[PDB]
Amino acid sequence: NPYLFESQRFRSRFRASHGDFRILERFNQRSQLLKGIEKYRVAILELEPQSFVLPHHCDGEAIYVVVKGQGVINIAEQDNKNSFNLQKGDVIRLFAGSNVYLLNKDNNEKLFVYVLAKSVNAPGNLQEYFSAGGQNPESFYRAFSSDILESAFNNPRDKLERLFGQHKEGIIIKASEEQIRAISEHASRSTQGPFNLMKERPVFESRFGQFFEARPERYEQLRDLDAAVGFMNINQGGMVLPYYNTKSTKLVMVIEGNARFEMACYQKIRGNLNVGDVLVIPAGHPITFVATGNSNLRIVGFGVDAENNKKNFLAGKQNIWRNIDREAKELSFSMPGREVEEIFQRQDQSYFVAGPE
Ligand SMILES: O=C(O)c1ccccc1O
Repeated sequence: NPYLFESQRFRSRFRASHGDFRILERFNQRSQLLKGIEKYRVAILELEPQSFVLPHHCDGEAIYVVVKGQGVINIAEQDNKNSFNLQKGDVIRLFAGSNVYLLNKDNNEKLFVYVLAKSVNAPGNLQEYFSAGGQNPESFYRAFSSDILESAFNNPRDKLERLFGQHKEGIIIKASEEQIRAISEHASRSTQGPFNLMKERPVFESRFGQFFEARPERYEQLRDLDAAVGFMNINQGGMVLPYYNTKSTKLVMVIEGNARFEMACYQKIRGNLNVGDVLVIPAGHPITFVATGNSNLRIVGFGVDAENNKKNFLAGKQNIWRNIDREAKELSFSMPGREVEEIFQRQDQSYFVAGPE
């Protein structure tokens, strides 16, 4: 499967000492049929307890989704400052060129952030510009002549030289309570910000699973990217009835449990998905997920071209076939209509059912 990007294809970019930040492969290079998502790049940013990513800004519109833990983020713009703290499931939209720094304010729990970002300069070409740092990573402030910086900051080429250079530790370093308590107090708000993935009722739900989806049609933050952050919660031993998306290519990744998937291309692409593995579900392709293991099945994913995207189910009480009449069913499968109608209808459940034990 060219759609299957295992967790091992996440390329850790910078020398990150405490935790690390990993960029997944370009979707188009592995097999040039994933070119609708060629401008899109997915990443996974990982923060150990009491860590801290140096303030930077990416060229490209981003979307942070918190998968594990909690922490504090700070978005800095030319004439605007905002400090939010996030829990599990919180989605927040990062705009291009905006400066950002994170921190794991938890002393035992770890910080996992599932990240989406679309290019703006060259299709897929994504770069992080670090205003902080020293030698690791370089600070773009060291790409300017000393007399330029000396004339910009009004400072001799000594204090600036010792400032932007004297810094050894990587992107993610350790923070301390005297720093955190102040940082988290800037974040402490009263009475755009983040929104949890369960801010809504499940778009679809059964006694065996739930599906939450943040949509551009509701959340303004998502209208620019035309992206939807759906979250699919399958219960132990359960499954999603085979369905397909109308126009949205999804970039889905397992965050809890082991998922067994099958999908039509019609080549039958099958596989197993562990936590951290990425699967791409292009638009129109049917697919099903099954919880395989003692654990549950929680699995999150971004969706591009999200506006007006529906889900059409191919089985269950509410599938597309009820909206196809009897005679068309006869011509379709070359059997009596009341006979195939009694095949499609003897599943009383609609979206999530019991997977094969
Ligand atoms: O197929 C989807 O639309 C989807 C969206 C978000 C998470 C998991 C998913 O399968």
